Order: sequence, then structure tokens, then C-alpha cells
Amino acid sequence: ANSRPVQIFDASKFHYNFDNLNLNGHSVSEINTIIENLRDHDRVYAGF
Amino acid sequence: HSVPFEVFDYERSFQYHYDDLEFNGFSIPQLQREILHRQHDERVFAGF
Repeated sequence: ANSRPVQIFDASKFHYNFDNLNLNGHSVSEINTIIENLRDHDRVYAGF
Repeated sequence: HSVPFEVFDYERSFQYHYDDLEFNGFSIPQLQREILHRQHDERVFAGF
């Protein structure tokens, strides 16, 4: 009875979780600041 | 970055920071109190 992508999102009904979320020794604020740190340096990319 | 609309906040582009922000032994929380004390008394000023 869980085939609905509308109700598929929250994991409370699924009973699982993670202990930590840090990546490469960087907390949420680290990404939240490196994003604008890289935005300050303008550049170009490609698209396929 | 010769456009003048980001030099207001330098932390993104240049993020410079001197050794200390002191001036004649004046601390930022300090300045408020003596500024208030000076402006408390009435004054006369010259405008050119």
C-alpha cells in the first residue's frame, strides 16, 4: 500500500534513519559556504 | 569585478582581513557608548 509517490517521501512510515550526514569532514555550513565561494569565481561549462 | 555593486561586501570576492580592527584602543562594542555620550550633549556645527 505504498505505491504512491505523493506519500512516498517521508521515511517516518518506513522506520529507518542515518546516524550522521557529514561528508568528507564537511558539515552543512561547509557546503553552504563553498557554494558561494565557487560562485564568486566565474567560469563556463558544457552541456550534452 | 570592476562593477561597483559588490565591493560593499568584500568577503565573497577579496575576503581581506587586517591583523586587528582596533584603533587607539577602541573596541566595536565600546564605540557605541562614548558615541552616545558625545551625542547626548547639545552642539553647534559649521556647514560649508
